[PDB]
Parts: sequence; C-alpha cells; structure tokens
Amino acid sequence: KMAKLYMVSDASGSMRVTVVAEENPFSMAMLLSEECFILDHGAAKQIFVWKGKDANPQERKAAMKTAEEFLQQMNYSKNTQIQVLPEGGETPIFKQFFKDWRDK
Amino acid sequence: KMAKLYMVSDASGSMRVTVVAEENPFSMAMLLSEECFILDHGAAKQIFVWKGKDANPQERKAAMKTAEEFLQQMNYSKNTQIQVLPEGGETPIFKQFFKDWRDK
Ligand SMILES: [Ca+2]
Ligand SMILES: [Ca+2]
Repeated sequence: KMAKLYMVSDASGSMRVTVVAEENPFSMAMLLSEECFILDHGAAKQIFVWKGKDANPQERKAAMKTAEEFLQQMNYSKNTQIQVLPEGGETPIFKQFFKDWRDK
Repeated sequence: KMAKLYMVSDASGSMRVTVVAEENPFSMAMLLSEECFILDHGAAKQIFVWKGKDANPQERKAAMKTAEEFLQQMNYSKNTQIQVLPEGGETPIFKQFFKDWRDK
C-alpha cells in the first residue's frame, strides 16, 4: 500500500494541512522541525503524527485532531493504529517509510 | 507515580473533560464504550487516549486534542509518550493500571 505525507502548520497565518509528498519512500529532509506532519498509511491500518521539536502548541493539537479527521475523511476503520511521535522519538516502522533516515 | 483517569464526552450536550478516578489502580468498568478516556501518567512520561467503540467522531477528535492540551496544562515535556488505543486494542502497559482487566 502507498503512503502519503502531509504537513500541519499555521506558519501562513492560519492552520493548514497540505500535501508535501504524494508517495513513499520519503526523504528525511521533508520533516521540518518547526512543523507537524501526518504520515498516512491508513489503507495498511497505520497513521503517524510526527511533532517537530520547534512546532507550536496550536500545531501540535491540530496534528492530533487531523489524524482523527483522516479516519472520517478517508473512511478508515475505527481500529486504525495512530502512532504519536515527537521529533527524535521515531520508531523503526516510521523510519521504514524514508529512503535516507539518518539518526541525530 | 500516581495516574489519573478522565472521561471525554459530549453526552451532556457539550464537550466535557471530567475526572472519573483520582488514583490508580482503576476498575475496568470505568471505561464506558460510548465515550473516550484519558489516562494521565504524565509524571512518568506516559499519556493514553482510549477511544470507546461507540464514541462519536467529535469525542474521538476532542480526546486526541485533550491529550496534547494536558502537556501544556500540566507542564509535561514535549517528549511525553502519547499512546492511542481503540477499545479492544489495549496494550499490556495500559491494562497494568487496572486491578481487574478482563479481555473480551
Ligand atoms: Ca510551525
Ligand atoms: Ca459518547
């Protein structure tokens, strides 16, 4: 199944959910420390919320809400696994979507 | 460290976050299938969002947002682990807070 990467940010003056990569494998550089991201692999029962260390509280809350909205918007089941990852606390399964993950 | 159990529900006509148990160990019967719950063990770096199989989309979104609000409200670090559990998909660590967990 093919995953999609979204950015959750209010850096534009309003809270926006935008597509940053249509298909995996993704590049690690796509994850910006100042924002939050949603990695949607809902067709394979998995969504990840990634929270940049420099993302603000509004963005962090919006990213959590957005993961839940995806279940309704894309008609994913209630049993969809949602993983919540702070920047630096990423799991091997999350890293697996990236062609060039380099640990800091 | 001592955990606290909260209910996230709009069954009253408005979205409310209420205390259902001040201290662990909790009773499994406290988890109502029609609502969402937050198990706060933030002092030990762990928060759990539990989503009842019969909870509505508004409650599910509010519970996700609430876990993030707890970090700001209780001054927990950005590295606090947040586990998201659908009813029936509970982890051993979540079950460990209950004196009488009985799998269905
Ligand atoms: Ca930002
Ligand atoms: Ca309800």
